[PDB]
Amino acid sequence: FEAIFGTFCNRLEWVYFLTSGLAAAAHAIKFHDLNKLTTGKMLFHVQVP
Amino acid sequence: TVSAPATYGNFVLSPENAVTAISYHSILADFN
Amino acid sequence: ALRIYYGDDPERYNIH
Amino acid sequence: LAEAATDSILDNPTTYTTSSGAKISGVMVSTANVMQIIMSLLSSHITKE
Repeated sequence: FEAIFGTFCNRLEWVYFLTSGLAAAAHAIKFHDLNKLTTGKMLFHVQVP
Repeated sequence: TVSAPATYGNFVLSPENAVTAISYHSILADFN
Repeated sequence: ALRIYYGDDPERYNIH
Repeated sequence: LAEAATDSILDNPTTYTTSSGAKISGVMVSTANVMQIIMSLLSSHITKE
């Protein structure tokens, strides 16, 4: 005979955004898509010392 | 006898700047 | 309307 | 490099704080080999918290 031994899958490691170090470089927010933020660029009045 | 308005109209504010202001509060730190 | 259009925190940002 | 970065408008001070009250002020990221060289060279400054 030939002996087909045990079979093996590969457990790929999942990786999340919020569990990563890049998440400290952002402010990630799930937000429902609107037209109002896209039809207009924002304006910011930043005060300079 | 024609039916003119009683006084002037008073302006309304649209309910779309509400979802503009909430979407701009979402960029900031917290609503509460 | 005060918390809604103008914002949560009056410091370090305002909605103008 | 860490000093030359400037600040931002909407910075949240209650996010990405570590234990013992210290504050994370950014994140640097490289390849695996450069990270291993930095770890093996600067082991007197790298903790695990």
